[PDB]
Amino acid sequence: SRKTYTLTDYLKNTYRLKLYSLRWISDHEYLYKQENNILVFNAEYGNSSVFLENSTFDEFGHSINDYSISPDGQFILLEYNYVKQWRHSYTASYDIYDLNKRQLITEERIPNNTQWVTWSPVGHKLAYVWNNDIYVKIEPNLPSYRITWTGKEDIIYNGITDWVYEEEVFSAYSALWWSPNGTFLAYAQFNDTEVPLIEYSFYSDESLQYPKTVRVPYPKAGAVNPTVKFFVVNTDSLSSVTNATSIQITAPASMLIGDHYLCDVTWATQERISLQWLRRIQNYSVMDICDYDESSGRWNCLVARQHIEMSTTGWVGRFRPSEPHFTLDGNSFYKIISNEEGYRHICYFQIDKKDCTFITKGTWEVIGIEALTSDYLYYISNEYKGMPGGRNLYKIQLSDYTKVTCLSCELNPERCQYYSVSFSKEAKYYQLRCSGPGLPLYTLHSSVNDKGLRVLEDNSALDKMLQNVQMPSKKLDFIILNETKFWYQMILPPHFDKSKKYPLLLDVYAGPCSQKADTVFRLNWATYLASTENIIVASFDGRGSGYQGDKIMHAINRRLGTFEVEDQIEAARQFSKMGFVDNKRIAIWGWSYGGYVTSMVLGSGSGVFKCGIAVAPVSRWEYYDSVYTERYMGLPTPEDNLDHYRNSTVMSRAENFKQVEYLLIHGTADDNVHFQQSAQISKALVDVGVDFQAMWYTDEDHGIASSTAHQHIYTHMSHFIKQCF
Amino acid sequence: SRKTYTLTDYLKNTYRLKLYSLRWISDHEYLYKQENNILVFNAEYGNSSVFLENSTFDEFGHSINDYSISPDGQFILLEYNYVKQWRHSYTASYDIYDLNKRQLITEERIPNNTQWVTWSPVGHKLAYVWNNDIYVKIEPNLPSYRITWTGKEDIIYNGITDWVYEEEVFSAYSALWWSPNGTFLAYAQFNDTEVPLIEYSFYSDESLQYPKTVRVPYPKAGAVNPTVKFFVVNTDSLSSVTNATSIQITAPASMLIGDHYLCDVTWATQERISLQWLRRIQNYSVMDICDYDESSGRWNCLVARQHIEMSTTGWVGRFRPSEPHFTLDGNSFYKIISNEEGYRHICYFQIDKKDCTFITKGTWEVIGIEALTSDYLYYISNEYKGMPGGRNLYKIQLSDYTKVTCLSCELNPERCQYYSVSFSKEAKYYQLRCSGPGLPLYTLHSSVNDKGLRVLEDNSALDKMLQNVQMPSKKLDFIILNETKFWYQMILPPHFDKSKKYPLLLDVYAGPCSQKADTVFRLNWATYLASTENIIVASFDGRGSGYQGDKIMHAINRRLGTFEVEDQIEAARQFSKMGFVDNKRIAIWGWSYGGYVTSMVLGSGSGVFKCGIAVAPVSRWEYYDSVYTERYMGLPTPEDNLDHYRNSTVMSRAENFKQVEYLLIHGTADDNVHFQQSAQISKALVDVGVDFQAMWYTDEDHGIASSTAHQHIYTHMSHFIKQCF
Amino acid sequence: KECDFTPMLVGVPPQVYNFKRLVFTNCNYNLTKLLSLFMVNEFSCNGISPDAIARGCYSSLTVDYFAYPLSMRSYIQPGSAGDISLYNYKQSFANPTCRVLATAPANLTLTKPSAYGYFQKCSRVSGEHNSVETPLYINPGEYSICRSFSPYGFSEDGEVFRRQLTQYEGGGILVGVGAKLAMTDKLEMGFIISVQYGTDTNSVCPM
Ligand SMILES: *[C@@H]1O[C@H](CO)[C@@H](O[C@@H]2O[C@H](CO)[C@@H](O[C@@H]3O[C@H](CO)[C@@H](O)[C@H](O[C@H]4O[C@H](CO)[C@@H](O)[C@H](O)[C@@H]4O[C@H]4O[C@H](CO)[C@@H](O)[C@H](O)[C@@H]4O)[C@@H]3O)[C@H](O)[C@H]2NC(C)=O)[C@H](O)[C@H]1NC(C)=O
Ligand SMILES: *[C@@H]1O[C@H](CO[C@@H]2O[C@@H](C)[C@@H](O)[C@@H](O)[C@@H]2O)[C@@H](O[C@@H]2O[C@H](CO)[C@@H](O)[C@H](O)[C@H]2NC(C)=O)[C@H](O)[C@H]1NC(C)=O
Ligand SMILES: *[C@@H]1O[C@H](CO)[C@@H](O[C@@H]2O[C@H](CO)[C@@H](O)[C@H](O)[C@H]2NC(C)=O)[C@H](O)[C@H]1NC(C)=O
Ligand SMILES: *[C@@H]1O[C@H](CO)[C@@H](O[C@@H]2O[C@H](CO)[C@@H](O)[C@H](O)[C@H]2NC(C)=O)[C@H](O)[C@H]1NC(C)=O
Ligand SMILES: *[C@@H]1O[C@H](CO)[C@@H](O[C@@H]2O[C@H](CO)[C@@H](O)[C@H](O)[C@H]2NC(C)=O)[C@H](O)[C@H]1NC(C)=O
Ligand SMILES: *[C@@H]1O[C@H](CO)[C@@H](O[C@@H]2O[C@H](CO)[C@@H](O)[C@H](O)[C@H]2NC(C)=O)[C@H](O)[C@H]1NC(C)=O
Ligand SMILES: *[C@@H]1O[C@H](CO)[C@@H](O)[C@H](O)[C@H]1NC(C)=O
Ligand SMILES: *[C@@H]1O[C@H](CO)[C@@H](O)[C@H](O)[C@H]1NC(C)=O
Ligand SMILES: *[C@@H]1O[C@H](CO)[C@@H](O)[C@H](O)[C@H]1NC(C)=O
Ligand SMILES: *[C@@H]1O[C@H](CO)[C@@H](O)[C@H](O)[C@H]1NC(C)=O
Ligand SMILES: *[C@@H]1O[C@H](CO)[C@@H](O)[C@H](O)[C@H]1NC(C)=O
Ligand SMILES: *[C@@H]1O[C@H](CO)[C@@H](O)[C@H](O)[C@H]1NC(C)=O
Ligand SMILES: *[C@@H]1O[C@H](CO)[C@@H](O)[C@H](O)[C@H]1NC(C)=O
Ligand SMILES: *[C@@H]1O[C@H](CO)[C@@H](O)[C@H](O)[C@H]1NC(C)=O
Ligand SMILES: *[C@@H]1O[C@H](CO)[C@@H](O)[C@H](O)[C@H]1NC(C)=O
Ligand SMILES: *[C@@H]1O[C@H](CO)[C@@H](O)[C@H](O)[C@H]1NC(C)=O
Repeated sequence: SRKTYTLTDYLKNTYRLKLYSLRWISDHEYLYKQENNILVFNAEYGNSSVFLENSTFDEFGHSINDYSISPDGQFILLEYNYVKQWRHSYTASYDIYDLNKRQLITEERIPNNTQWVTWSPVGHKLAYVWNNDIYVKIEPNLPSYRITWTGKEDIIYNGITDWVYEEEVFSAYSALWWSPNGTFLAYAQFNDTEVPLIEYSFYSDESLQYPKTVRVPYPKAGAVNPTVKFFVVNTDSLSSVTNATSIQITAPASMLIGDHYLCDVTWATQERISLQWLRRIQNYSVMDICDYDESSGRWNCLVARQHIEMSTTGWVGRFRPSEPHFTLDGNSFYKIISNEEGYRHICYFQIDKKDCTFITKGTWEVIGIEALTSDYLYYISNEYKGMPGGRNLYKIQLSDYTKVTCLSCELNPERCQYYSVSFSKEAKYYQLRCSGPGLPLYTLHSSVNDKGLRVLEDNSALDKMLQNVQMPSKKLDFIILNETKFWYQMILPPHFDKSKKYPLLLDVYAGPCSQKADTVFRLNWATYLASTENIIVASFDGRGSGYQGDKIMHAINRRLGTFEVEDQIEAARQFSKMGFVDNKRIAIWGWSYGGYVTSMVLGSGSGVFKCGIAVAPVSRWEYYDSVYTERYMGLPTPEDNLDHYRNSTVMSRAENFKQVEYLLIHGTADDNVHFQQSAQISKALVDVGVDFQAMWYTDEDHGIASSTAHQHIYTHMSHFIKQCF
Repeated sequence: SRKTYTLTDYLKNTYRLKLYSLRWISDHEYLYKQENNILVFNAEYGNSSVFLENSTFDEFGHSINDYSISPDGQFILLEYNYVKQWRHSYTASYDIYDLNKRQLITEERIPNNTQWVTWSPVGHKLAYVWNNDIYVKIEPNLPSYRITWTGKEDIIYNGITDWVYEEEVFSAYSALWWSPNGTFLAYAQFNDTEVPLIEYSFYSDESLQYPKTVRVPYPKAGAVNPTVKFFVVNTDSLSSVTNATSIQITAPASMLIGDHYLCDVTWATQERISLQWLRRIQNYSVMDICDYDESSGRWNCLVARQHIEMSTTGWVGRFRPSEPHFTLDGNSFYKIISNEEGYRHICYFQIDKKDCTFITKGTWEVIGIEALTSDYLYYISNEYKGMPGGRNLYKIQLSDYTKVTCLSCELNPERCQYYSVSFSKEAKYYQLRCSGPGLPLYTLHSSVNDKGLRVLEDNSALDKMLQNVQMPSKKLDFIILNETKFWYQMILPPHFDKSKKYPLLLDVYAGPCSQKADTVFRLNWATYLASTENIIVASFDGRGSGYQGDKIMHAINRRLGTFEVEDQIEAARQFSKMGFVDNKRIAIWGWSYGGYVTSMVLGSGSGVFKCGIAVAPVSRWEYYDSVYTERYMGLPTPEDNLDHYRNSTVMSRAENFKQVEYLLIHGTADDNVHFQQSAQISKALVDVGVDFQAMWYTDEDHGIASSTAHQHIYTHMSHFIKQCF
Repeated sequence: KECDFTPMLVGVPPQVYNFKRLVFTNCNYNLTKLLSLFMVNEFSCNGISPDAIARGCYSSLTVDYFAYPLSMRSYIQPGSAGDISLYNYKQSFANPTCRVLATAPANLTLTKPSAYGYFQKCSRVSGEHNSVETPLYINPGEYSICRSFSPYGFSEDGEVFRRQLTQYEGGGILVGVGAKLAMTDKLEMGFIISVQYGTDTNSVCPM
């Protein structure tokens, strides 16, 4: 009778979720931005004041994209002329504004086309990267100093990462690390001389007569990989008369026999650093702790401080080895590792000894470590009610490990089950974020007695609007296979009835260490399908999924494309046994790795599914990058796992596609999963004679995030499902 | 009931048309291939003999693609290892077999990867091109001689054409011309030093890991064109001790003041040659006649022997200036030239005088000149019954121009209205080929008294097969617009009744100097649609069509996309008023240029059409080659025709596509109409928010001629038409 | 007196169409040493005996020199129709003259140029649609209009040049094409000596 969630509501963003983003600038105060005004809030009382007014922004003369404020509070950094590159990279222009004298600096400006810029932890020092070289400015007024002289385009990188390190190792563009009190600067250098190149065409605007080719250094499986070095420089001894000096730290002898990576960099104290190295065969890692010698001005790394992490059933860590959390004095640290039973918990180390002592145990996992004080440790786990999809905050006393307290278990049981936290400088105040089964909620608390101060956001405006709209519901449950529990989720249409029959659509990602069944509130394409078209949307977590144990996670080691494909089919059969699912109308779709699973399921010959959609899929594992593929599959070489590379190809199953419908979508300027992979799928289907549908998007990347392209793809997909059902 | 023509029959070639291909080797003998044997026939009596048996072929050990025989009948040339490059280009290996002493020559073999080989008109000389250089062999068993030393890949071409000359000017890959008795050899040279390059991607099978990039020199509208030179060499003075000497012939001074092309080369006598030149603005041409001086060894070209051809309404020639036909003494020639009324006829020239004298006149055009004898001249025209779609053979007496006789008009008034001819060496015998309304027929005739000797092929086998299959009929008629007649054709379903209503499909090319209404018998996709699906398929010739006069042909000069588009729309309105067409089901589709017209018709907003298909379309005239585009449009500059370049794009009509259904098909590796053009259409439609369908084919050229892709594309289009209706 | 023939043997020689002219008046000459210095492949005199011109008093003695290949000997003749006479250089028979074709022994102060060269064609274009095409022919003992461009030589054979003519010159567009020949082992030169002499004004006398 009333209105429902329509496709226009999803595409035009009629109903909005409103957030609360804050930046801690001290132990007591944080920053906020409201009506384009920056305000300073006192955490204890809620009093506020104006830090910067919007009238000053108007007189600058440009459009400001983002800002940064120095730790001391004397200068502000402005960013404009934003040009995007890859996922975490960009190019912009910067200006510096002085708050004390209320004016703009016009001497020794930061040059255009800058790649990165950062402040020091204390003071007002600057370090930026321009033309693949590093510069340091002690004062914003004074000229800059040059540190590196060997930068080159697409060959040598200083202070910034290449493709594989930005996408698969660091998940960031920066390769600069400041000392805790601003004395030293550490950076890494990458060399891409022998790495092959990938070429694709870019068409650009209508006025361009000749298309241009883009060349990117990209290593595929079994190719040549870049090399890495590490340097440390001292910024208090810089002089303009002579060039600066850098000291190199060498990898341990156990990693110099062959290829290796650099995983993590962390500062322990003012004169102590820690580095982690990983072999090309990603089941062996070594952590090194290094010190500074005043007599010689050199960094020494001795054998007795090294620690070794290895795995016999798979790879090290979830994606990469975890980071350590050092104490104030720097003689011990905490870290997350896997125990004998296969569950990840926190263990306590000493820099000299080899063994370490666990402090947590049980049939659950610890997601991360958030804060460390002199008496308590804060972490996030999924212990509560034995639900892997939940998240909660706990604290543990360092003197006695038996005393564990939950801080977010019982604040609001029916509304909130998924949590995140943000702490202050010395962990006196913290902010809790609840995505939750219900509406998001934001609150502020004090750590002295765990007392709730006030409420920052409740999303009361959205609740009033949604009372007039018919909305779906969410159900979370599990099934048992081989005496093992596997979890699933379902989105159900309004006024659900057990007697009636509904069509079913299956959403799959099924990547290693992934979770699709959780307790998060979302408004997306699935909401449209259930609310208006009365379609059930379901997801399933099977073998290869994470946050449940190493036995489940490591089941697909060296055997990608075998067990996760079969698990999805078995779940569909179980769903069909329930009374309310129609056997004739079942479909499947996915993105990226999900497209790979969707293609193999349709070509399996099971006869359970009818139609499917694949968006930017992977077809052959030799077309993907080395770091991701070799982690789970090994080298593509005859003496080590070459047969399985050939048996896991989508093109080998083209004949079975005659029994199902198929839709294929891919963007031409895609840089993560290249357009080559979809081109080879279509050629195989044409050779055998299968009828299918295809679609290409010009000058679109992996996400297809352009405003016009986003609306087009979802309208096209909606029509395909309606005719299939 | 009886069976009907099906899609499987068209794809698998169930019903075949038989041919009779012969090669004249003397004035009364020719060669034929029966059961992989070469036979010799005498035209006077019909006797037969064996020239080469199939056992010899099997002894070689390789698959032989084609054969050539020397004029003296002593050697045979064998070809294998065939690799195709462009429409008229390829590469292969060759061997020479001696017929008199019956063995294979194993000394001084022709190198692998040879580009072009040709025999001399008299004798057994050879000339071949390898690595862009010219070689000559006096005898098959002797070493070769080198003539050129400047050949280099993708820059300098000697003896062969580049992309633009091969596709748009010469329609051939060869650039070597022999003298009538083998004394001289003439060739052309091109540099492409400043011509831009076009780049696209090639994927090349599953085993390849990195895609390949293809670079081809390709001049677009307003870019830089190549340059041409002409040389003549003497083959009777070659020696091993010294390098050869080549004499250059320079273009006339009226052509050296700017850019120009070379369009025709012809030999007049043993020591006389004729060349034709064309300006970049293709409405001015010059013909030169040059002789040989024995005293100096040079070539002299006289100003008094030059002839000028101009056009005021448009360009010169149909596609390029026509070729001369010299007499025996070389002091006069015949040529086809448009007259004062705009109709093409024959002049008679004297090499020293400027004026013509026309020997034919009327409201019809002469198609071509076939043979010339000291008493009579033979040609093909469309005078009979005033039908522009017909062809017939005529003979004219040189002494008195009043006596004209038709040789194929009343041979069989039905079943044959379209003819072609092939003469012998001295024009003593000829073969007539009919592809008229009825099944093809081949006959042999004499020239002394014009009596039919025998029937070579009658396709009696196919007639019996088609007797039990329902087949469509064809109608040819005309309509009147603005007191002018325009011709059309219709394919009609079996048992046609004027009372009923049928859907209509319009097939469009509508290019300059093109004809889609004629009397030719075909078995194609249109036969399937009428026989099985009961659909009328129609074609219409409007303004811009050829073989009717310069008034109709030149109406689209400097205005492309204006008059030919509106003509197609008006034809559909006229078809609707006849009475047997359903107004609600009308569609249109086209190829190449037809795709351009189809897209412009759909975007006009007339509302007459419902759905349409465009395969490999042209989007913007600035993306296409210079020689073709500048012939009808001019340069793209503000001083000359730039406004109409911008107003004739498909991307400016994207908003009107919301009222129709659209299908877009293109090939990835297309070198003629690049994938860029279809990529820009998709981007424009996505920007305005229009829903459509698309399909790409991997590693397919302009024609999409691979067996697997040929069957796929015609199955996909059939589903689209059936769903639309 | 004491007229010097040193510039003839000093520096790089010029091309055929850019010939340099030296006039001698009231001076003593030594033709024997010049002829003996060069290896004379051909020595011909028209209207005067070779010994008479060597030991005969004259009024004005004019010598024009240029670099010319030995192979193309037949083109520089009193009767010829080659490209050398039509455009590049045409001999004059107004007064008796001698033509000398010799080779430098390479022991002198001569610098071998890059290559020989001459003009294949030189013409003028005008009309309604640039279609008149009137050729230009050089008068004897004169200069070619095409010589302004490419004064020293051609980079490659078959070069094409264009220039716009003024009202005084005649109007239209001038077009010309040049040729190139490879250099021989030793330098080859051509000398033309002509005298305009009066009986009572024989200022120049042999030494
Ligand atoms: C296919 O096309 C390409 C490109 O169009 C051709 O390559 C071009 O070749 C020409 C050769 O003429 C070349 O032009 C010369 O380039 C030289 C580079 O340094 C220039 O120095 C030179 O100028 C001199 O020569 C002119 C002609 O002689 C003179 O008129 C001019 O004043 C200059 O004079 C110098 O030389 C004389 C001696 O001759 C000396 O006394 C003077 O003091 C002075 O020093 C020409 O401009 C182009 O640059 C080339 N184009 C390029 C490389 O892009 C190619 O040749 C074509 N294919 C074939 C087979 O020919
Ligand atoms: C025949 O010519 C070749 C090539 O020389 C080039 O082309 C000629 C037409 C002319 O224009 C020459 O000036 C060009 O240089 C000669 O091969 C060259 O020989 C020289 C000397 O031995 C050597 O330095 C080069 O490297 C050679 N070039 C190549 C490409 O090999 C050949 O010697 C000539 N034949 C005779 C008999 O002289
Ligand atoms: C917000 O208000 C509180 C109390 O009104 C301020 O705290 C006082 O600050 C003044 C000067 O900063 C001190 O002299 C007082 O001793 C403070 N009193 C208390 C109880 O803390 C606070 O500074 C204000 N903050 C802002 C940002 O305006
Ligand atoms: C710092 O190092 C750079 C390069 O290592 C020095 O720059 C070089 O100086 C020498 C001597 O003048 C030049 O020959 C090089 O060409 C310079 N290289 C570059 C890349 O510019 C620079 O001189 C050093 N600074 C000081 C103070 O010595
Ligand atoms: C053509 O058919 C005739 C059969 O009569 C033969 O041709 C004869 O050839 C010989 C040899 O040159 C001549 O002397 C005869 O005069 C020819 N006969 C006639 C009637 O012209 C022969 O069998 C056949 N030849 C070929 C090449 O097929
Ligand atoms: C060939 O085409 C050109 C381009 O249209 C013609 O040049 C034009 O000629 C007319 C007549 O004098 C002038 O009014 C225009 O200004 C010219 N256009 C340009 C761009 O110069 C040329 O006349 C045509 N040739 C012939 C023989 O008609
Ligand atoms: C600028 O700040 C003032 C301060 O409250 C506010 O009232 C005003 O709305 C702001 N302007 C804009 C455009 O938001
Ligand atoms: C950045 O480019 C602008 C545009 O030319 C220029 O005005 C400005 O000075 C540049 N910035 C620097 C630091 O040179
Ligand atoms: C920063 O740390 C270094 C390392 O001990 C120390 O020497 C220096 O004095 C510190 N700076 C300040 C301002 O305390
Ligand atoms: C990068 O590597 C190449 C060889 O792979 C080496 O020659 C080069 O010196 C390296 N770059 C630097 C800055 O050392
Ligand atoms: C795992 O590490 C061990 C110890 O370094 C090594 O022997 C083994 O080969 C590694 N796994 C694989 C699959 O190579
Ligand atoms: C259960 O075990 C059987 C046989 O051991 C196996 O085929 C199947 O894949 C297993 N299923 C799961 C979910 O582990
Ligand atoms: C070879 O020629 C003979 C003689 O006519 C014929 O019978 C046979 O069929 C031919 N075979 C092939 C494979 O061409
Ligand atoms: C062509 O290639 C084959 C195979 O490599 C070789 O045997 C033959 O000699 C080649 N042809 C010539 C003329 O060298
Ligand atoms: C071929 O033509 C040339 C050119 O006139 C002539 O000299 C020669 O005699 C003719 N015949 C032969 C056999 O070369
Ligand atoms: C006939 O003339 C009218 C009047 O301008 C015009 O609109 C129409 O396009 C013409 N049709 C044809 C076929 O020439």
